[PDB]
Amino acid sequence: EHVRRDLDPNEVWEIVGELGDGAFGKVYKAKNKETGALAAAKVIETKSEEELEDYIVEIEILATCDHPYIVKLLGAYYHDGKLWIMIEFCPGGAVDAIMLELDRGLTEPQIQVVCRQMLEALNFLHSKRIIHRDLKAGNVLMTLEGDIRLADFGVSAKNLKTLQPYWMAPEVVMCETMKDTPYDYKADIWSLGITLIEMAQIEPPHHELNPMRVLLKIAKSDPPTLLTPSKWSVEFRDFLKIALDKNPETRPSAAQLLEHPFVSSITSNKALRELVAEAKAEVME
Amino acid sequence: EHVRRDLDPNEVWEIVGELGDGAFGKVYKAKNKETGALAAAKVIETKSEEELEDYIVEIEILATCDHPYIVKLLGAYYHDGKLWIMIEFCPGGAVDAIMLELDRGLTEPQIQVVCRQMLEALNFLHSKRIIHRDLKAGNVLMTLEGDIRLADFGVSAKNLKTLQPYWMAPEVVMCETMKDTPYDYKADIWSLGITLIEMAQIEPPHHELNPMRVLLKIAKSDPPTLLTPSKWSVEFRDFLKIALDKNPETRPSAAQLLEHPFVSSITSNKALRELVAEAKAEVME
Ligand SMILES: COc1cc2c(Nc3cc(Cl)c(OC)c(Cl)c3)c(C#N)cnc2cc1OCCCN1CCN(C)CC1
Ligand SMILES: COc1cc2c(Nc3cc(Cl)c(OC)c(Cl)c3)c(C#N)cnc2cc1OCCCN1CCN(C)CC1
Repeated sequence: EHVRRDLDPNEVWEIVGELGDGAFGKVYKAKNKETGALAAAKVIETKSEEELEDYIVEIEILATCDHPYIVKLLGAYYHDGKLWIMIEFCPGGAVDAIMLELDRGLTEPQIQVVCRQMLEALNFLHSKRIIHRDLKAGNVLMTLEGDIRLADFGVSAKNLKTLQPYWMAPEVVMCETMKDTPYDYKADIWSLGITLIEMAQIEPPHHELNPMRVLLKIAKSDPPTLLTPSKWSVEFRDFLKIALDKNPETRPSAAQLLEHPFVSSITSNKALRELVAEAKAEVME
Repeated sequence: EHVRRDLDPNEVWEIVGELGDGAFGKVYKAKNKETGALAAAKVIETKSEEELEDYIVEIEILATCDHPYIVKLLGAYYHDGKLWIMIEFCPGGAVDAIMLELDRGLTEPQIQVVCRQMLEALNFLHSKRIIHRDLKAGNVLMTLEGDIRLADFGVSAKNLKTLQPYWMAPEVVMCETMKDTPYDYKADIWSLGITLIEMAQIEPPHHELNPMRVLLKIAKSDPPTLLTPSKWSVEFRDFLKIALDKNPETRPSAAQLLEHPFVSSITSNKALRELVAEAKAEVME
């Protein structure tokens, strides 16, 4: 559909180094042999047919998700058993790594730009009926111009690949409705709210617990709130109050949240350009 | 694992006719060339690798589910592209077809034997961690001795084949718990209760509605009850009251239901032997 097999990628791309290692795999730094353009790349060795079929769905998601605030697909290739996925290199890297490099959380004006830009990307995702299912500061990348790029549509590809009655139990009926409209997309909205807390406090709620307890803690605990409400505005506190609704039916869409005072007046990305400048200067220290 | 490829099935089995047609496929009547034993069979033409992989899981479920009240696997074969699945022929056929042949529901003593035998089979299924996910009168078959055989582990095979975190939405957390112990097995208990109503009234609750409305009707309606409570015992009414608990956490297991007065005193299958005799005599009319 979008994977070019007729053209050899080594006749248009050159690997310049390794960006990241671990978990899902190695990420390489690549440059265009013609235009000189930079791309973050994955040269995945097709082990199983299932693993290959999963990455194709990811490429098809990446190819339709042509939006200012979503990572840009600069090409997908398949030659000599190796699958090449070229994505526009995001110089600032991930927001969680910036917080780690600067040893601090994001300021409220910085969170407001992230939030406003994510809400724009999620509204586009809902229009195309794509659920990200993996929002976190680690999947929000930075450009030098102060704009975010929503990354890693892997969990999205898997939950869409696996997707593609009188005696039914109500809990089964319910889980067939959380895997259907108008609930399935509301998950990313809760995740957005957790990502906002994570950017304000560096760590997500319930980080003090081992990951086994977390699932039961999200199920039984009341919606998470900001540790010091005096350190943040009433608008931020009210944004999380409505976005972190445990009931997905009452929880608003990304379109309804764009009307909230916490993001509606944001006309500049200056706060994030200032964040990227501070992180670059911190590297030289 | 259990599919014999080295031996040709046509050197041990002979097809004697067609039992059923439509939906999932054709079911053939077969006889043993050596012992003369009768088997209901499926000679499925392997179209896709996924369809073939799905039926293998079904055969592996059938092979471990060696129990008096579950259909018996008399062999699985694969030769010249055709997959043969041999199951012990259940002479009385399905309970829903018996109700249709006799133009009536099952009597309460007949329901009590079905219930007691299903609760025995489900208790064995829970011990082996297998969820049927498709209980209905159409999947309860009869022998001439008045015993049931729980059939069609197709939906079980699919929901097990497809089966084989701080930012997660609570509804996603919940659906990851309905696809996990101690909730995932409680679904078959609700289904059992619907099957009991279906055997008492010929039709399952909400049959008057088109199948699109049914999912929302199970979600929003109160637990179903028997149409005429004066026609049934207090024990039957109380059995459905506790088994058809919308909350899967409070809903009992098949082990706890075996202690209920509606099934605990059942020591004979006479009522079902009498049902099979009446259906055979009705055919001659
Ligand atoms: C961390 O490596 C980077 C990964 C990036 C990336 N990942 C990615 C993910 C996946 Cl799942 C893919 O496969 C579908 C593909 Cl093909 C690429 C995309 C995307 N998308 C875009 N741009 C990236 C840019 C990066 O480097 C910039 C960090 C510079 N830096 C180094 C340390 N320091 C001193 C300051 C900050
Ligand atoms: C309706 O055909 C029958 C299907 C049966 C059956 N299905 C089945 C399902 C599946 Cl999903 C399979 O594939 C995994 C396989 Cl291989 C077989 C199993 C099983 N299991 C066992 N025994 C059966 C017996 C039957 O015939 C008895 C009905 C006689 N009768 C005819 C009309 N009448 C005048 C009085 C009643």
